[PDB]
Amino acid sequence: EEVIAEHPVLLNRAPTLHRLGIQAFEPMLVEGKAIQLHPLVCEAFNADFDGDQMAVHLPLSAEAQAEARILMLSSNNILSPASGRPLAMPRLDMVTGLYYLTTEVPGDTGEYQPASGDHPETGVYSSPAEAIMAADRGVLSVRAKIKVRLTQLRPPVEIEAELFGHSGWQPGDAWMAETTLGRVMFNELLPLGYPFVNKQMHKKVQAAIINDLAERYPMIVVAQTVDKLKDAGFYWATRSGVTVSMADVLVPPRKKEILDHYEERADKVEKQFQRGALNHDERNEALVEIWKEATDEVGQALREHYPDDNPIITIVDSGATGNFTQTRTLAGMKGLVTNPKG
Amino acid sequence: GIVRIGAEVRDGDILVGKVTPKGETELTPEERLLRAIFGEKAREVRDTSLKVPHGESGKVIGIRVFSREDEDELPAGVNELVRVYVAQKRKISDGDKLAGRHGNKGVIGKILPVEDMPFLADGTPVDIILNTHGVPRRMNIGQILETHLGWCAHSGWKVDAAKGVPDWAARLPDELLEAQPNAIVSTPVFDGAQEAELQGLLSCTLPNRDGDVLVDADGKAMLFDGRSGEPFPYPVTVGYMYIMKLHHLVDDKIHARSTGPYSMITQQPLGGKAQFGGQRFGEMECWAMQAYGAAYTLQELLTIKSDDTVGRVKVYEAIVKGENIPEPGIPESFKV
Amino acid sequence: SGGYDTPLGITNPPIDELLDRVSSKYALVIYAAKRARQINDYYNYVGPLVEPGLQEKPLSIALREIHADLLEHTE
Amino acid sequence: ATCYGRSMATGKLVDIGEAVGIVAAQSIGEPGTQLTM
Amino acid sequence: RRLSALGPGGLSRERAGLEVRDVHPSHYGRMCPIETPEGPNIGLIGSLSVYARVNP
Amino acid sequence: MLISQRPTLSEDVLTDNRSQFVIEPLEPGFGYTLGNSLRRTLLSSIPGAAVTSIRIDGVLHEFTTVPGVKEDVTEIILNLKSLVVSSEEDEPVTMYLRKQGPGEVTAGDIVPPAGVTVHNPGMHIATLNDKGKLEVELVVERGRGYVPAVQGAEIGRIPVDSIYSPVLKVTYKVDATRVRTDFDKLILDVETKNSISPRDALASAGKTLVELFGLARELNVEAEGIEIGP
Amino acid sequence: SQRPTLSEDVLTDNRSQFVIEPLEPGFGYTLGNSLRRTLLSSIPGAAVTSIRIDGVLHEFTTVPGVKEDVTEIILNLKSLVVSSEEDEPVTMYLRKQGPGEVTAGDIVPPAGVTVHNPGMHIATLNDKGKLEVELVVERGRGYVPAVQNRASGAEIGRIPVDSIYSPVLKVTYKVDATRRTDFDKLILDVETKNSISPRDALASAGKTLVELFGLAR
Amino acid sequence: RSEAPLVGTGMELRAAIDAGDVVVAEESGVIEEVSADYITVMHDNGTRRTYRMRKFARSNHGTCANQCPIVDAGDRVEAGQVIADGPCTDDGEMALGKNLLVAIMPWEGHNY
Amino acid sequence: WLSAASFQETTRVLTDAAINCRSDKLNGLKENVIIGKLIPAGTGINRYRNIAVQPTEEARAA
RNA sequence: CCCUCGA
Ligand SMILES: [Mg+2]
Repeated sequence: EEVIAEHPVLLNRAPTLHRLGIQAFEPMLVEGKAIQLHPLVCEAFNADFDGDQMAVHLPLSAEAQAEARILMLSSNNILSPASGRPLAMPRLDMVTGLYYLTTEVPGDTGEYQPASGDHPETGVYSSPAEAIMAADRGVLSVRAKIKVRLTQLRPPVEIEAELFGHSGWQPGDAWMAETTLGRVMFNELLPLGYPFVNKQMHKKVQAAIINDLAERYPMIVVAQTVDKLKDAGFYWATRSGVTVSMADVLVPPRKKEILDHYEERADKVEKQFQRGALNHDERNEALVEIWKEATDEVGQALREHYPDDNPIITIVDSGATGNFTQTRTLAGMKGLVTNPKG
Repeated sequence: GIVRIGAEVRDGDILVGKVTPKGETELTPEERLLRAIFGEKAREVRDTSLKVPHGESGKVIGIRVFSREDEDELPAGVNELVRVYVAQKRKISDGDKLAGRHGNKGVIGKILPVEDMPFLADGTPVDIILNTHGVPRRMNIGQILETHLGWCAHSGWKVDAAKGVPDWAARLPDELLEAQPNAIVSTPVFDGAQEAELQGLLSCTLPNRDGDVLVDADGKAMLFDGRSGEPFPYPVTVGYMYIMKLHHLVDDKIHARSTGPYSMITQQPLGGKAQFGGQRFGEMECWAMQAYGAAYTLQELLTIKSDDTVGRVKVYEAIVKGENIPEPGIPESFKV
Repeated sequence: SGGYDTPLGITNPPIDELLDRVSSKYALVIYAAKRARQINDYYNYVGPLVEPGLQEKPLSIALREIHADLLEHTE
Repeated sequence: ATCYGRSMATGKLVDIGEAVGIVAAQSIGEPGTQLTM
Repeated sequence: RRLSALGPGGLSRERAGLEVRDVHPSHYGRMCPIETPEGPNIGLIGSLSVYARVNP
Repeated sequence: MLISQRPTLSEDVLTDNRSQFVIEPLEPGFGYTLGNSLRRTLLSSIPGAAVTSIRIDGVLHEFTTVPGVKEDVTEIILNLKSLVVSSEEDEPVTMYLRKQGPGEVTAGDIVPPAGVTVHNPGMHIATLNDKGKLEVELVVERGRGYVPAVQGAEIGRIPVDSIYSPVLKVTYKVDATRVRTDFDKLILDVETKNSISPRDALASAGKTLVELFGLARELNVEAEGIEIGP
Repeated sequence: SQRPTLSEDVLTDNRSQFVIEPLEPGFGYTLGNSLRRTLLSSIPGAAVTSIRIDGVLHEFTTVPGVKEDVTEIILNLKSLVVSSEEDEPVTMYLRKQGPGEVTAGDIVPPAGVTVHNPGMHIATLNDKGKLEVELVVERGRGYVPAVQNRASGAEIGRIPVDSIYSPVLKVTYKVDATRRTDFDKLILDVETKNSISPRDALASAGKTLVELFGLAR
Repeated sequence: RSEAPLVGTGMELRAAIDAGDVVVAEESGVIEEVSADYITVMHDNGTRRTYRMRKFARSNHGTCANQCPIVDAGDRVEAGQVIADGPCTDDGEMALGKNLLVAIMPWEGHNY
Repeated sequence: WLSAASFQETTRVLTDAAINCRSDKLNGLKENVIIGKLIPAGTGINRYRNIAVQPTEEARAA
């Protein structure tokens, strides 16, 4: 542990498709026989954990060690050298964490509801610490819309212009935000003095925030930010409730009627074929048009039937992982299949 | 000179002592001094014993030896042959490969204490945690369906069948109308348990020893976070799944070399764990190193870490003596 | 430098403040590595110029030196 | 440097020694496996 | 139970096109369309189907 | 069986009312067995005084508006909740705040009845314009943790949220260091009020927890893991 | 504020529930879990360290006339539950000639150490089978894998064995939350392995927890 | 220790038997003797038959081929019955893994 | 010719290079890679390779 | 080099 300290090592994963396929790290001695690989560098290596292996190289000379620390260190290589955009961004579980943390739920526990009659509004909190204590009891939901007095978070450009000077603000200046406690915590992950983002953190929105940080803040700032985002995304993905069961794979209710309709059309086309009116290639062409359309309608009637909080829908629509034609083949229908000839 | 049956052996332990005739010119000056002083008239030899390879350990299960003195079929010039058999009891570990039957492979990220695992309402800690994000896009919900059936068979069921047998159970089930705990059932491919029948069994699941139904009619369950104690806020699918230990284990795969054998033709490190080889820093790797502009790392990798036969020794010597690493020489493979 | 989390290990001193002291990352590599060679030769030829850690590698000392502007360079 | 622009990896203007040919070849090749018919 | 496409008298690996590796409609009930390697031997190594038998 | 004694406890004081405590090295797993427990004892189990309800004369019909004050009613409640108070009475106590004229009202601007104290007297509560006047009644009680609005027919009595707990925010993290790289290291980040230092908060929590687990030890005093140094 | 009380409730000879009330709201789960995590991990016990079998020099072999190989015998010896007060290595012996079952009851323990499940199956012997075993028992806690023969000074005959010291079997809890004076009632449920009683294990967990929480005080 | 799957198909058993690593009775009889080392069945013929057990043999790939008797002395066995389990068999069926209690959920990124 | 022969069509390139008595200036990076010299890129450029490092008189005093 | 396998 004495000699290992601060001596960087290079990690490589083949195939090295670009220079970020080799990155330097500081080694922590670990128990066991496996290399532990920070989850945010996977994208760069195209590494998953289904059995991938990686190579370790020890720089010896002062020059090689310095090139490792300076040129090749992982946190100095956050941005893709091909597109100039960041790559060490929250990817799947992290996404579902943050998307769950920053979504606003109408009617959730402890929601702000304005003063009606003799009753006060019962949704306002003197500090985020008070909202934390509320959520310790079963009183406040992390995703419930509330009002909080914020002190250490910069207000939105519009709120800050209204209630202060255009750039006038300080860590002391308090203000009133109608947000969720989750979005308070998210923004507390971002750097001090970044305009408060009151949005559900779809992957695209997180990409926007991190692109802006990389454009306007030093590298180390983006690196510490995405580390904090990682921590929160994992902790909240665990508690997000995204699981799979045969129950959550809802089937489209109109599926029989839709498919019978397009079979009616296909029977018309085949009766038209035997009559001699359609060439064989034209028969297959009309059949493929019909069945593309039926598959599309089945996919639609599926999307119309899924509640927006189903774990399959959530996982796809947050941008965490997957796409919707996968959901359509899972529940719904596979559709048309290719030939050995294509 | 053979290791004794039943010995525990670690890295580098002699398994069979052997010596090879060496020749006086190949004695080191220290070996020559020692042999002269103490009047060792024994033939000069070098140690060519069979040792235990790096990272291997176990119990000597059996020794088998064939001799030329005895009438034993041996290849030409071969005098004595001996096989030591070593047995290791490998536990499951971080880095081992597991998989179900539905292409659902992973390596083990962490083995948690029993108290850290999420556990059911009766204290039963779950055995394995499979990430949700991995299932839907690989199109293998067989693994989920199995899980459901795995739970049912583990708990046992009894369909009502009072006031008639239900509709979902009408088609197939017959003597599958009930099952004792840890029952053994078969889902033949393309003729197995239908979806409705599967959902039906999830209702009539028998309880545990306290009359508690731990898994609801969706296949989900309330789990407590063993780390904090607070319950996880949402019902998690739990059940029983057949998991296999795939023959891709860390013990076989971990490998590291500071320094070792070299190929006689090229003077570059040998290849492969078995030969105590060095990793191949290939062409695309050198492109990566060039694109960084990491010139000295690239040179050092390509001269003193493989090919420079004097710089190798002078570099190990420098590191051992605590001084700066010297300047590379010429790669032997260029002269080749 | 204001409000920033104090970096840990290799990521300290931060590379932006170090790149303020040199023209390009390559210049900094050579700067620090040549200073580090000097430091390690000293233990067997000036320096170290800052308080060395308990058991600090000479390159870490050289980097902290470059951060505190305790040495000069030309190209 | 000025004609090339910023180094995409660093965000700042490209440093005087950069081997941008290899970075260019790598940037073009890396997604090549995505190109289908 | 394997059926291998390479070997002396068979076809060579440099001549292993893509169409010899496809699932062929005549494989039904004879060569399993699922069990085959993912890497360079895909479609060159199959395994006999459960009820299949080789004739004289 | 045999015992290990090494765990120690150190403190880095970030601000006068915020400290980080490290407990290390703990035998593996114990960082989490006393991470969450210490935290919830710190939050909900330390007794403290806070406001339960206020009455503001001058406006009882239309809530969330006050004449002659630039501050909303909701903002006045948000301020009065952040008023740090300590009291010795086992019964509710009443304070009164009255100040007129254009100016700025603060926390010391209130007259504390006997026994109770106002620890943040320079805390801004409201600003008054010309012809401005404030007369408002505050109820202080003893309690623990955080209880929401606890609600009669007395026209004009606004119940508030009671931040009884002297401590404000607590987080914890478990890291790894050992003799073995897997023993647990607990790190508690505790930020309190002006009533007590983080030190005293941690000590009172340790006291309540020692009593609580002594309840269990009492079943049959017997063999368990011991230390040499405390 | 009423002082909290802990009241036991026996279910079987090796299972007890433990009601603790009143507790602060939201606090029951954490308290029960601190107890569960201590019970599962840190309750002292005794177990077998190593064994020595007559004609065998290593694990991977058979004894004549016995049905189970030595690996299967050791696996059966994993289920063995035992107590010891000697806190220093002590030896049990097992001599038996077939035909017949060798159960744990056939083990001859020294004074101070006790075999608790005599019915447990160890091996099956026939006409030609004779089993002659020595079993070292020590006192420890947790799960300690087989101690290597080079760590101890052990000679080639000794077969080290994985040691499951923990005498507690299964621990759970539930809280009843009353929610204006709100409170939490905690209900711990502890089942042991006949080596000790739920009450004794919980007392041990409480001692460990008291001595560890006295640190902040 | 091998453990057949709670959930299987009809194929496990018939794949173990035909694979050959399982010891099967050539003819009906009674188990005259059983040891870890071998198994003797006395046919109704009057003839005996003894199957020696492969004990901790090394496979071509380094896995342990260890046959284990599953019959008891006095037992009646018919021709075609499995007498001893092989490396990945349990009572005659192919048992390649274990039945594990699984939870489907993210857990703090350790299963990321 | 070294760069060409190591890339592709080695026999042809080498026959021609022989006929033409080609002399490789050894200035490309790949060529420098092959022989073991610091590549003319990044830290291997003379601008950076030959930096002179010494403390300041002020810091050398204290 | 080839064979079978791994990402
Ligand atoms: Mg992979």
